[PDB]
Amino acid sequence: NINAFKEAVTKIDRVEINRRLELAYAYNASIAGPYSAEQKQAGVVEYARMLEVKEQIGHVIIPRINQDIPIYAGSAEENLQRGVGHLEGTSLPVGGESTHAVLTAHRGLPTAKLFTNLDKVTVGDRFYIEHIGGKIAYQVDQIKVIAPDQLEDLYVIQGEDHVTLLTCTPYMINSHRLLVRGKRIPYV
Repeated sequence: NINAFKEAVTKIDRVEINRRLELAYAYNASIAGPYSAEQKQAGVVEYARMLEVKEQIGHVIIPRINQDIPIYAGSAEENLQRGVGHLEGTSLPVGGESTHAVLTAHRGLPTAKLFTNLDKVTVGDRFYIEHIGGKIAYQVDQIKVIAPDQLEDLYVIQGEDHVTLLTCTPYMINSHRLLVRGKRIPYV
């Protein structure tokens, strides 16, 4: 599955990756606000389309917790049951200045690890998004537990490239959301 996305990515043309990535970037620009309103909007359409079809965005590798979880567009349960749901209204995890991808995954499901261990992720820890365009790396710069009412941490920090691995916390209780935010680092 982390293969059936790797295989599905290789299997698709650079041009198509770019168009989708660029739809991702435009999606991100419109999230964040380089891209025209129309491409922004197309980016929104593509996200929405990715949303509609619960498209796999890729997968987030979190070395710390040995998680390599498929990311799907949308925080729909049907994604959250399968792996990481990219949070709607959130930058697609394609990196970029002023992208903030929020990748939500359950802090565990029955048998299913998912983000159950996100709490072990430690500032400085890295995690990576493999999206259709490749792997990008984040280093957690901020682990935050916030009430689930709090959105502010999930918005694009302009200038910044973040991906917050978002889960519910405390484990099991899920009162709060654990935001493990990675700041884009160079992928090595």
